Amino acid sequence: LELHPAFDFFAGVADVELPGGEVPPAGPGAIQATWRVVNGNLPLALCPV
Amino acid sequence: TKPLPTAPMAWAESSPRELAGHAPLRRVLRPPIARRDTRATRDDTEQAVDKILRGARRAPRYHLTRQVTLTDLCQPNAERAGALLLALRHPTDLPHLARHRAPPGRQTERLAEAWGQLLEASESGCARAGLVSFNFLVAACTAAYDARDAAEAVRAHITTNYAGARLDRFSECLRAMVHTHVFPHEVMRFFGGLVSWVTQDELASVTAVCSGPQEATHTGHPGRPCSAVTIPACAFVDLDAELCLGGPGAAFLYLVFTYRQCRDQELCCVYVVKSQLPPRGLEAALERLFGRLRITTCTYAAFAELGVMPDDSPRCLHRTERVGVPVVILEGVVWRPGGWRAC
Amino acid sequence: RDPPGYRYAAAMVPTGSILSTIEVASHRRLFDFFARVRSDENSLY
Amino acid sequence: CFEADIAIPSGISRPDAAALQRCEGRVVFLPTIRRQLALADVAHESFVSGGVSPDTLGLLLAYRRRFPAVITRVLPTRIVACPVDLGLTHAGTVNLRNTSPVDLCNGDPVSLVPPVFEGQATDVRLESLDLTLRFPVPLPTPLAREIVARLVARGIRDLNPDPDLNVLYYNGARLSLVADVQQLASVNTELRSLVLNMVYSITEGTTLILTLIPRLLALGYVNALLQMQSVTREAAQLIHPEAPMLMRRLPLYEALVAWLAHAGQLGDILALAPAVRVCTFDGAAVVQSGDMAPVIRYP
Amino acid sequence: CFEADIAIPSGISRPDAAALQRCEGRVVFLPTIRRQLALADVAHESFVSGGVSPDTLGLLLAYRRRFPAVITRVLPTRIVACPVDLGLTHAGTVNLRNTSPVDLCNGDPVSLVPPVFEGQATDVRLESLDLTLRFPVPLPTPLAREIVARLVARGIRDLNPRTPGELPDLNVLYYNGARLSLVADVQQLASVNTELRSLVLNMVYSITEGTTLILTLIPRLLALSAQDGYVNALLQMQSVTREAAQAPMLMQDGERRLPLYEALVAWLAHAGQLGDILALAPAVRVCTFDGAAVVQSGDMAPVIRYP
Amino acid sequence: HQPLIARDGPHPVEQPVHNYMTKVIDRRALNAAFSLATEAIALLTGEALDGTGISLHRQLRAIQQLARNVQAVLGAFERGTADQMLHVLLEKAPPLALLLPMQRYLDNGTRVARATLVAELKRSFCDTSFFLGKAGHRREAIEAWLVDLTTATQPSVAVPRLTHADTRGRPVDGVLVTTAAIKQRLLQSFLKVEDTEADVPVTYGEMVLNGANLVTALVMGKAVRSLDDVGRHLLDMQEENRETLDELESAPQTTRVRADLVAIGDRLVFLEALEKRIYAATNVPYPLVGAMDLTFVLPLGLFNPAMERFAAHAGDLVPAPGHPEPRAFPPRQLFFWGKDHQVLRLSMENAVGTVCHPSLMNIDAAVGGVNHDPVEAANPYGAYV
Amino acid sequence: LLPMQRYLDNGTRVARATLVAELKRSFCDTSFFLGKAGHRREAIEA
Amino acid sequence: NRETLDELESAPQTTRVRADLVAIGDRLVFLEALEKRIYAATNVPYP
Amino acid sequence: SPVALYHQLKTGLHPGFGFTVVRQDRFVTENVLFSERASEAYFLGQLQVARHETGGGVNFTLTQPRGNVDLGVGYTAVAATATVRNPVTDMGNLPQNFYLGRGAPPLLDNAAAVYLRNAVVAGNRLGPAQPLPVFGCAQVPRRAGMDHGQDAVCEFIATPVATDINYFRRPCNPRGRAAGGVYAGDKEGDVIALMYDHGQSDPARPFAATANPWASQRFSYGDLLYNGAYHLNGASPVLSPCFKFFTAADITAKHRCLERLIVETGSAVSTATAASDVQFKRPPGCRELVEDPCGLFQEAYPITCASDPALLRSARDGEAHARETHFTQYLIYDASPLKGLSL
Amino acid sequence: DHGQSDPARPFAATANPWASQRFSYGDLLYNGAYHLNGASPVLSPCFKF
Amino acid sequence: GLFQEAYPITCASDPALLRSARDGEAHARETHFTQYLIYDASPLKGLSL
Repeated sequence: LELHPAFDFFAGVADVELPGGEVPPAGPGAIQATWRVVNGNLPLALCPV
Repeated sequence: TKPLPTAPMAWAESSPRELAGHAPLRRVLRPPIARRDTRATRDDTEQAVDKILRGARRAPRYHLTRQVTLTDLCQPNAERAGALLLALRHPTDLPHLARHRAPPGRQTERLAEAWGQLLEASESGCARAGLVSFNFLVAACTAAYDARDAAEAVRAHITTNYAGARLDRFSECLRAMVHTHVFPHEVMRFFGGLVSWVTQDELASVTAVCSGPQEATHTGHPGRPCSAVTIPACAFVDLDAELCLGGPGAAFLYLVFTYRQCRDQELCCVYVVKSQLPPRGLEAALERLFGRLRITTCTYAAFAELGVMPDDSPRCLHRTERVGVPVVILEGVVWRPGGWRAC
Repeated sequence: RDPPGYRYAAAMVPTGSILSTIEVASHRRLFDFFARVRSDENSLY
Repeated sequence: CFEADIAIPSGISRPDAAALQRCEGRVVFLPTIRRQLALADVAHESFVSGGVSPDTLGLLLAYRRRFPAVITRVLPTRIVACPVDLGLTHAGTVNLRNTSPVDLCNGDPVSLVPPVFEGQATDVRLESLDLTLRFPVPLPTPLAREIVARLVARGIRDLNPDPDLNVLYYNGARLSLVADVQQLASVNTELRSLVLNMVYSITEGTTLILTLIPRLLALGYVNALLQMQSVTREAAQLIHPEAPMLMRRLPLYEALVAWLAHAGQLGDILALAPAVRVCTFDGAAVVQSGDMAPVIRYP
Repeated sequence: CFEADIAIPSGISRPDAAALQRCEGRVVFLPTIRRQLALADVAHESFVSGGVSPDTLGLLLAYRRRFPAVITRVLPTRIVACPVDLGLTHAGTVNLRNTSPVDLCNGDPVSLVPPVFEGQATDVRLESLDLTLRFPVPLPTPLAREIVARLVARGIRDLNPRTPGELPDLNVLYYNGARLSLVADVQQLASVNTELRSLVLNMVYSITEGTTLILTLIPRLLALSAQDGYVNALLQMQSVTREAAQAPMLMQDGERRLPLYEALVAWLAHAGQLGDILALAPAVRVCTFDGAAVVQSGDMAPVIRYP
Repeated sequence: HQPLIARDGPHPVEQPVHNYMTKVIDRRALNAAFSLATEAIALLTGEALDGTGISLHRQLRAIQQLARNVQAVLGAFERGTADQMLHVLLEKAPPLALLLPMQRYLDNGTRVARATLVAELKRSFCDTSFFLGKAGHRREAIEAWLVDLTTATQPSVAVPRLTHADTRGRPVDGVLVTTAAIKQRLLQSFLKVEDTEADVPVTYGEMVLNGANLVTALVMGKAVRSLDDVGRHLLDMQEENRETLDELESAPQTTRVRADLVAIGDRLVFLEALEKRIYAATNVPYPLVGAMDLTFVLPLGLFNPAMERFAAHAGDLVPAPGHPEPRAFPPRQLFFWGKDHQVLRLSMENAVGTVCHPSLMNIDAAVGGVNHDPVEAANPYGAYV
Repeated sequence: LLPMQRYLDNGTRVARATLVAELKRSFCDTSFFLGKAGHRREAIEA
Repeated sequence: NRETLDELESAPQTTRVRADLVAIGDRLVFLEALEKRIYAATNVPYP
Repeated sequence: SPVALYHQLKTGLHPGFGFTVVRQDRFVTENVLFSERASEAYFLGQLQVARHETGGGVNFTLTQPRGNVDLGVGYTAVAATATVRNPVTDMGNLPQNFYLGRGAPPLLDNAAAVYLRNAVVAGNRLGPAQPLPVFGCAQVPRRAGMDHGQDAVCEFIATPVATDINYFRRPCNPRGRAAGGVYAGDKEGDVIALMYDHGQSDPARPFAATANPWASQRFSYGDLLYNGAYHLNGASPVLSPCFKFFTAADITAKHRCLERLIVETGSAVSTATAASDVQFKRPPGCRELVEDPCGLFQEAYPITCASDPALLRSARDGEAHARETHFTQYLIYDASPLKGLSL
Repeated sequence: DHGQSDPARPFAATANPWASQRFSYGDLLYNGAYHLNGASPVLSPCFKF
Repeated sequence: GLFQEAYPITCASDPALLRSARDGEAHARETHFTQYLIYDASPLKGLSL
C-alpha cells in the first residue's frame, strides 16, 4: 500500500461517506487514497527524523 | 564490350505478343467459324524522308504548345532554358468586372486608370501581350512580399532582361488589382517551361511545355547554345518547401496565392510550395503556415496543384541566372496541372 | 479448414478426361479447392 | 484513344444524315464505355428519369454520372466518339467545336447543360428515327461557374421580386445572357428546381447551425476560439432571423446530418469540374466561336 | 502506375501467407507514397500517434494526410498496390477491390473510409508477424459523406452528453435497402475538435451580406412546402428551416455589387465543399469497360481517375 | 547422435540419446538500380541520330555512359554479397563477454546453476568487454584473449569443397574480420603471426532442379537436393548405421589471392578488414564499427545512512573560520563529468519538468486497480471520520 | 586530420558535433607531439 | 568504357643522387631538411 | 502539490524525497568477428531486372534473391568489442519534459494549468515550441548550434531519501527491484510474480522486497509514469530511458532461455536514434542493431558522481583515495563496462 | 540569441551576460564594427572573438 | 580562429596555491577558502617551455 509519494493508500470501509455515523457499520472494506497534504506527512521510515 | 553477367545487359543494352497477335488473328484465313470438314545537300533530303519514313513507321511524356506574343512584358531572350511563363489572359477589359464586387468603397476606377498607363508605354492589333514569365510575376509582388536580395534579385533580372517604367506600371497594376478584389490569380495561370522563343522585332513566338518533364526537351548543353534545361522556382525564398518534418516519398507541387485584405496594404504573394501530402491535406498545413487571415478581411490562400515530382535531391544553391538570382531547381517534375482550389 | 493449392504441371499431363460440361461453380462445395479464373490470372502461372 | 462506335439506327432521311455530319466535334455523354453502343442510348430521350425530360438540375446530375466523349468521325451507320475520361492525362488531343465565347489557349472547358443559353437551339432533332441530341456547351471553368451561379442568382430575384446580372462581358465584347422573349420563362422554368435546392441549402444551413449553436455550449477551447474570430460576424446572422424569423439538440444533430449530405451533393453537381483543357500549337491560340479547337483529357 | 510494393516479411508462414493472397483489391493507407514500402510504414502500427491509436475520426484525419492505394497482387514476398491519389493513370484504371456491403454502380466516385460497420470488420490477424490488417472500405461519395456526417455529429449527440439520455440514432444508415449500422465506439477530444472546428469554421464563411436576402425567402419556401409535391420532398421532415419560420434591411451599399451572386459563390466554396474538407474527397470513380454496370461486393472494380 | 557412459549404483541407468532437428532457411534479396537519361534513350535507340558525325559522337557518349552504369551495378552485387555476409554473421554471434561464462556451463552437464551463471555473465560482461584498449597495453592478457575468441566457437558441418583457406597446403579455419585500425594494432604488436600473405581459394557451388527434382518440384511442390542420389541409395537398401559416404568429387580449380593469414593458438585464420576493399567510396557504414547503449543511474538528494555520516578525519573540507558548514545539510545536487571533461551538475530544481506536471496527482488507475478483490477493513480508527 | 578522416570517408548533424568536439581535443593533445611524447618511442613511431 | 590509354613514353633518363630514404610503416619515403642545401646563406626564412 | 513543489525546487528547498536519475547513453564501439569456416550456407538466386518510366529517366532496378542457414549445431561466430570509438551523446544534463505528451488529465483550474505549464515550458531545451498540435509531433525547438554530441535525456524516479546509497553503488535495477526474465523461475508466471509480488523478496537483494517502493510496485507512482502500458508520454517524441525498466508487458514478452538471449544482445534494435539533436524515440521504419546489455541483465550502471565538487575532485585517480562519504555528502564511483577505459 | 541555450554549455544562456550579448559592454568595446580603438596601433586579443 | 576558444594557463589568485601547482596537478590545491587555482589546459601542456 505504499505507492505514490503524495497519497496515502489505506483500507477504509466502502460506503462510509464522511463525515457520518458514530462507528462505521464495518463492512467489506476497500482501500482508499487521500492526498498527503505536506511533506512532513511522509512516513518516518521513508523520511527519517 | 560485352559482360560476364550477360542477362542483365541484353535488357540494358536494349512486341513479340503483337507479332503473335497478328499471327493468330491476321495470318488467319477465310474463317473464323471455318468452312466445315547533291553532295550533302542532296543527301540531306532523302534522310529527312528517312526520318519521315521512320516517324511514319511508328505511332506521352508531355504536351507542347506555342503562342505569339509581344516583348513588352515577358521577354524570352532575357530568360533562359528553364523558366516559368505565366499567362495573363483577357487584359483587354479594363476591366468591367472590377466594378462588380470590390465592396464599396474601393474606388474601382483605380484599375482602369492604373492599367491604361501600362498600355500607353507598353491597342489590340494582332499579337496580344500574353505570357508574363512566372519569374516576372515574383518580381512584381517581390518588394511587398517575402524579403530582400532574393525577391529583389529576381526583379532586377526582369527589368534588366525585359524598363523600370513597365515594372513600376505593372506594380501599380498589381496594387490596383489586389486592391479591388480582382486578384493577380484569376489572371496569370501557368503556361509552361520556355523551350524556344523564335522572336522577331517586337514579336515572339514562344514554344513552352504544357506539361511533362523539362529536362528532356531540346536538351543539349543548353537547348541550342543556352544554359541548359531545368525547372527552377524563381524565389530562393519566393518558393517554399513545407516538409519541415518528412519521409522519403513522392512530393507534390502546388501554386499558392496569399493575400492581405488591406491588413498590411493588400499585398499579394505567390509561392511554389512543395509538400508530400495530398491536396486534400494541403489546406490545413497551409492554414498553419500562412496567416494572412488577419483581415479583421476575408478569404485567401487559393492553391492549385502544379504537378508531382517523384525525385527529391536537386535543389541547388545556384546564383547564376539571366544578373544572377539564386534559384531552387527541382529535378524530376512531372506536370499534372490540377485546378484552383483556394476558397 | 484451410486447403492446399491446385497444382499446375501435374495438370499439364492429365491422366483422365472430364466427360461432362457443368457450370461447376454452383458445385463449389463438392471440392476442397476451387478457383474460377475468368480468362487469365496472375497465380495461373 | 479507345474509340467507342455508336451505331446509327436503320434507314434515316438524307437531311438527317446531313444533320449528323455536322455533329462531328460535339460532346456526347455515353452511359457505359462499352465499345459498341446504340444511338438511342446517347440520345436525349435516354436522359428521362422520373417519367419526364430532365430539367437543368436533372441534366447536371446526368452529366456527372455518364461519360462525355467528343465525336471524332461521323460515318454513315456509325458514330465514333472517344471518351474524355479514359487514357492518360494530357493526351488524345481531339477536336472540339466552340460555341458562344472564344475558348482561349487554355482554361479547361466545362460541358454545361444546353438550356443555360438558347434552349431548343442545339436540340438537333432527327425525325426519321425519332430521337434528338442536346449537346452541352463547352465553356471555360471560370466562366462556366460564373454563369451557372449568375443564373440561379437571377432565379432567386425572380422567385420573389416586386443591377443587371445578364450582361457578363467576357473577353472582348459583352456576352448577352437574356434572349428576352419567353426564353427566360423557359430558362427560368428549368432552373426552377436548381434554384430551390440552392435556396433550401442556404436557408437550411444558416438557421440550423444557429439553432444548434445555442444547444451547443450548453455543456472550452470551442467557446473562446469560436467567438474570437467570429466577432461581429457570426452573431449578426443569428440576429436578423430573430428579428424577422423563428429561433433542440436532438433534431438539430439529425438535421445537421441530412443537411451536410444534401449540401455536398450540390457542391458535386455544381462546380462543373473541367472535362478537358485546351492546349494548342501551330494554332490560332484563340478558338473563334464555331471553330474546332484542339483539346486534352484531364482537368 | 507507380505501383508500390509492400514487402511481406520472411517467417510469415502459411496459413498467414494463405490469408494474404485473398487480399488483392484493398487499400494501402500508406503513410506516404513511396515506390518501395516495407511493411512497417504502411501498417496500422504507423497510424499510431504518440502513444495512442487514433479513433475512427482520427483515422480519417490520418488518411487526410499521407497517400492511399489498392492491392493489385500478392506474391510470396510482396503486395503490389497501385496508389489512387497519384492517379491510376491506367488506360482502364487499376482494379479496386470492392470491400463493403455496398455496391458501386457506374460512375460513382469512390472515396475511402476507415472500417466502420459493426457487423463485419475486415481484419486478417496474421499470427506469424505481430500484425493485423484492417481493410479500409471504398464507398460512393454520397454514402461516404453521409457516414462522416454521422460520425461528426454523433460525438455531438453524446458530447453533452442534459436532456433525457435517449438520443436519436445517427448510428444507422440505409443504402438502397440494407440497413447499415455504424460502429459506435470511442470519440477522442482532438479528433472531434478538428472535425468540429473546421465544420463550424466553414459554415460561418458561407454567410455574407447577400445571404440575408436569401433568408427573406424562408416564408416563401414553406409556401411551396405545401402546394407542390416537389419542394415538399425537398424540405426534410426534420427541417430546422421549418422550425426557423415558426427583412431586406435596406443597407444596400451603393447598389452595384450584386450580393446575391457573391453570396452564392461564397457559400458554394466553403459550405458546398464540406464532404471534401471533413473527409477525403474521391479520387476515383467506377468505370467498367466490359459494360457490366455495377460491382458486386467483393468484386474488383475497374476504376478511373477523379470524377 | 550422442554417446553415454556406464555408471554404477545410485544413478539411473543411461540410455542412448539421439537428437533430430531441422532448421528453416532465411531468405533475402539485394537491390541496385541505375538510369538512362532521355537524351541517352534517343541516342541509344538510334532515334536522335542525324547526318552528322557530331550525332555519332553523342551516341558514343551515351553507349559509354551506359557501360559505366551497367558495370557499376554488376559489381555492386559482389559487394552486396560481402556486406550481406557480415549482417548474417554479426546477427548470430553472442558477445564474447557472454560466451566464455556461458560455455563453461554448457559442457558441464539447475536452477542454482542458472543463478550462478547469470552472476558470471553480468560480471564478465562489465569486465571483459572493450578489453582491447581496456587491457590493451598488457600483451599476454591480449593474446590469451584472442585464443579465447578463436576457441569459443564450435566447428560446423564438414564441407570438402571449401578447399580454400589452405596455404602452401595447410587449411584455414576462421575469418577474423576486424576494423582496419584494430587489424593494424593487432598485427603490429600482439600477433604479427601473419604467416602467409597469399593463399588458395575456390569457386561457387551450384544447384539445379533437373530430372526428378524438377518433376516433383513442379508436380509435388517438394524438392530434395540430389534426389537422384538419395533415391537410389534408398532403392538399393533392399538389394543389400555409420553413414560415411557424404560427397568427394570435383576438387575445383583454385587461385592464389593476396590474404593475411595469422595463427592464433593452433588455427589458421584470415585476419581481415574490408573497408578500403569494398565499403570505401560506397557511402555505406562498415558493420564492425558498432554501437552500444548503456543506461546509467544517479541518486539525487538521497541521504547518508546513520553510520556513513562521519567526517573522515576531523577537520577536512572545512569552511573558512566564521562560516557555516554546508557539507552538513542534506544534499540537493549532483556533480559528474559530461563526456569530455566538463564537470556538470543536476540539482533538484532540475526535476521540475517531471514532478511539476499534473501526472503527480493522477492515481485513478492506481486506486481503481488495487481495489480489485475486496479487502477487509483493518480496525478503521484513522480511516473513518 | 586523423580526427577528420575517420568521418570523411567512413560511414549527420550529431556526427558533426562529435567530430568537432574531438577535433578540438586531438588538437590540444597531439599537437607538438614530439617534444611532448618525445621520450616514449613507441608513441612516436605510431 | 575502361579507358586505359593514359601515357607511357620514354623512361626518363635517370641519375643516382645522394638522398636519404626511410621506410615508415609499409612505405618508403625521403626524409629531409633543405636548409644547408638551399636556404642556408641567403636571408630567407625556412618555411 | 505540483505547484507547491515548483516553488520549493526552484527556490532550493529539499522537498522531503529525492530522485533516481536514469539516462541512456550511446557509444560507438569497434568489434572483431570470428566466424568459423562454413558457418552458414548461402544460396544465390537469379537476377530479374525491373523497369519503369520516371521523372526524367528510365531506371532499371536489378535485384537478386538469396537465402541462408546457419550450419552447425552450436555457436559459431562470436563478436567481441574491443575499444570505444567515441561516446555519441553529450553524456549530459538535460531533463525530461512531460509537457511534450498528453497522458494526464490536467488540473481542474484552468488558470492553474496555464500557470504551471509555461513556468516549466518557458525555457526548456525540450520545452515545446508552440502548442501541441493535435495530430503531429511535440516539436522540440532546434537550437542553432551544438557541440558535444547528441543530448542524452535524464529521467527522475522519485525515491525515498532513505534508500541506501549502497544500492546505487552497483549495477542495480533503477526501479528498486529485479525485473528480469533472466531471473525467472520457469513456472508460468515466474516474472510479474518475481517483480511486483512484494510479499516476496527481491532476487538481487533477497533480504528486501524493494529499495524504492514507489517504482517497483504495480500501480505505484513510478509505474504509472514510465510503464508504457499507460502511455503517459506517448505523443512526446523524446526517448524515455525508463521505458525499458517499467514495462512489465515488455519484460514478460521475452523468453527466458539464455542460449538465445545472449545472441540477441549482440544485435538488439535500439530504442533510440543517433540521427537527431536530442535523443528521440526510434521512428518506425529504421533500426539500430545496438548491443545493449541493460536489456538482458535488466540493470543500469553507476557513473562516478558526487554530491560535492570536492568529493568528485577527490576521485580522479582510482577509487584509491576517493572520498566515499563526508557528513551528509556522498560519492559514487564508476561501475560500468566503461571502467578502466579512458574516454 | 539569449533565448536559446549555449552550444558549448547548453544548460545555460551565457557565462558573462556583459560580453556575449549583442550591444553589451564588452561587445561595444571589443567588436571591431564599432572600432572605438582601431585608432590605436596595439593589438586587441579580443577583436578576434 | 577555428574552435573559437581561449585556453587556460596555470594561474592562481594566491601565491601559495600556485606553489602547489609546481610539479603538476595531482596534488595541486584547486581551492582554499575564497582563493582558487586554475591549472593548464592548453596545447602547450606537457611541453617544457
